[PDB]
Amino acid sequence: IVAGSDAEIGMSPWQVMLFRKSPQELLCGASLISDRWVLTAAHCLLYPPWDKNFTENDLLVRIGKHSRTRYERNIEKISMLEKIYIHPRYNWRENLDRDIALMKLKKPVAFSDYIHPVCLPDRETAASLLQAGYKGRVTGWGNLKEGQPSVLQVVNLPIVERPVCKDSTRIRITDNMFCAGYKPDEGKRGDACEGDAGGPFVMKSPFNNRWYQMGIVSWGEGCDRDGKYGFYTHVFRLKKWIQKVIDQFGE
Amino acid sequence: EADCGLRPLFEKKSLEDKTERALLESYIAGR
Ligand code: NA
Repeated sequence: IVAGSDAEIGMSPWQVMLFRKSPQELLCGASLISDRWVLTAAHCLLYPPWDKNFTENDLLVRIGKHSRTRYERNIEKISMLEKIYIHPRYNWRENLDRDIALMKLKKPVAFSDYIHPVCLPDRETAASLLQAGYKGRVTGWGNLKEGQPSVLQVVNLPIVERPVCKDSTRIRITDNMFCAGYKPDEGKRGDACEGDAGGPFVMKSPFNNRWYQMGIVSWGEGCDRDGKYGFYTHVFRLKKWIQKVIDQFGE
Repeated sequence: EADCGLRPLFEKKSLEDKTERALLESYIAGR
């Protein structure tokens, strides 16, 4: 996260760190969506050009974390993975369309003041909140600039109009994507960066006062660059698949 | 899940985090 700040305690209880097991290394962010499902970006697990094909056996998640370099006894929970599910039409070769993945935890995780799921949007939440100038919040560890924090970082960013999103980049963008960030003329700065993918773009519904995850940190060109925007996987546009793996798989 | 999107340390204690009002404020600016 570029130009963000230290998260306060319990600010992002849905926050999940995704680790490679051996050698151990923090790969990506993720979010907890029930006691047993963790959401993340597909490119965090599967990226053929780099021969990356991480599976349930290769991966670990940590939940309830605040500090990347301090073991949070009686707070943080380490979880093993039952299975991993990557969206079938995840477009790794081109634009990372449908950059979404689901991971089932071996055993259900116990909720605390520090561990709590985020909500998934319905059509009414998407229709109302996915609008130009509306702010969402993005969280994660990893690069403070193009340099990796020990406290979880948080930044608020406005959704950008699709025409500006489209004209800003030569990448082909789909409806399964939206973009967020300040324009040059706005004074403010801020963007996700290397290490932040998989993390949640959340919004606080003014209707029921719950936080919803509307996006997943996906991609960008540089970090925090004038005239460029971060691009996020569009969660509601992929609910059909999300609901389907959750419904069909184990419970 | 039943109880999603509600933070035990914030919404539940009726407390606002340092920066969440900026979101609210931005949601009413779109008319
Ligand atoms: Na930018």
